[PDB]
Amino acid sequence: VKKPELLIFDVNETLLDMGPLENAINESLNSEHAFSLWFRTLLHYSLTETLTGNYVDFGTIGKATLKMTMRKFGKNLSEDRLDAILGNIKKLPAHEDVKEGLKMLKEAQIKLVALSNSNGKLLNAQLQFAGLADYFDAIFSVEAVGRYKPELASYRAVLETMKVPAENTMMVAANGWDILGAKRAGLRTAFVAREGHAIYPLDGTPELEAKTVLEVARTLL
Amino acid sequence: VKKPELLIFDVNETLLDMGPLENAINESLNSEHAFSLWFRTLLHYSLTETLTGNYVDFGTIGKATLKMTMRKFGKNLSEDRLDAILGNIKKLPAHEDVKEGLKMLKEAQIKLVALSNSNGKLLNAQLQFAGLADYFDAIFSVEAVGRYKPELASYRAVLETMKVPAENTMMVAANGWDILGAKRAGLRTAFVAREGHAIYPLDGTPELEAKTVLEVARTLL
Repeated sequence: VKKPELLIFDVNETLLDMGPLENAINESLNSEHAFSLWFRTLLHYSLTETLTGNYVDFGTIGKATLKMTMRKFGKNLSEDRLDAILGNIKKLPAHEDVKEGLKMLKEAQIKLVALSNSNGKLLNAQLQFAGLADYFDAIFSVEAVGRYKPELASYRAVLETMKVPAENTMMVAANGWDILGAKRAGLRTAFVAREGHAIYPLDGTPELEAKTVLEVARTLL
Repeated sequence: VKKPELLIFDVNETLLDMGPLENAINESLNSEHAFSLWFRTLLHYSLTETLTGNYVDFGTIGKATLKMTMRKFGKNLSEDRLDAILGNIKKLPAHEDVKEGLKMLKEAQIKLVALSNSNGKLLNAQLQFAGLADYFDAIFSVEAVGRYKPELASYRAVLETMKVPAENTMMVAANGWDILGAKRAGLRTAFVAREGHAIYPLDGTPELEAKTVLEVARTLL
């Protein structure tokens, strides 16, 4: 297996453990499925904004979709409490396997960049809290392209900025849709089979599948 | 209020009761939230397909996204089972208020059209079964425009075809994103406040809010 010159990592879920946010939403709305439905609504409306020719920072869409989601569960939380629950987006620790995996990949002289739906400032706060900022040569926000993943221009902007062609770049994501987008932008793909995440069965099969970022690092080395 | 020259109706929720499909899924996966998560996942991947320069018929994405969703509820349904559950999409009855609402509007000499994410064949089958086909002068599928709602091109393709200007056309939809889409394409919006549907808080407020299609028809007349 040929080594990629450049690795692009999804941040939310792929690298960051959503637990603190997932638990805060699930227990405030009194359901294990509350977080899943909200996040999928957030991702849906993020793609709605892009297809309607508009951009809204991820945090803002998050708050709007959380207000919509809380009503389906019969709850009506105060704005103080919504802000407190969302605040957990900035306090997501790294998955236990990521730091070893990244250390291994950076040591093998592979360029490591992040590409997140989070706006520039949120992405910085997220990676500083988890202590992952120093592993990456560059951190790309969709603010820095105007359009949410998995729009093809998001991946291609990272390629042309890092001066690495598509065929020498591998996308690392825990999201079927992020695999699908990268794959259609010409990139190699590594799916991180984190709990409660599936491969998109309609031509969304990645080049590699592994259970942790460490496992992805090992398979490439 | 001004009487619109053209009314565009969302089909899958605004007119058709999802009951049979919602109950088939929630039973099979053993959760009252399984339908919500799956359908949101279906819509998410539909916009993912459009943003990655591809089209897949609505039925196919529904099956793929159901295989993804069932795993997240710890079930493993057989293909026979999946096809039986998904078969319900063709057997959705109209909401009680619809036929009376549509008749009232048709008598007022207002051009009525449907715009659905369902492919042409499926959309024809759905409206025949619900006995709603004869109420519409034309039925637009996203197949007949290449791109899923709420992409602005989908609504404008209806305006130009029906020879009606954007300001004389009103979109009727139970979906916050379908209101947002139509609003930003320059159309008038009527939100049908069906159970478990919210308005998108970020500039997604419609011109009219009513509870049934019948209530919409009464408000316009």
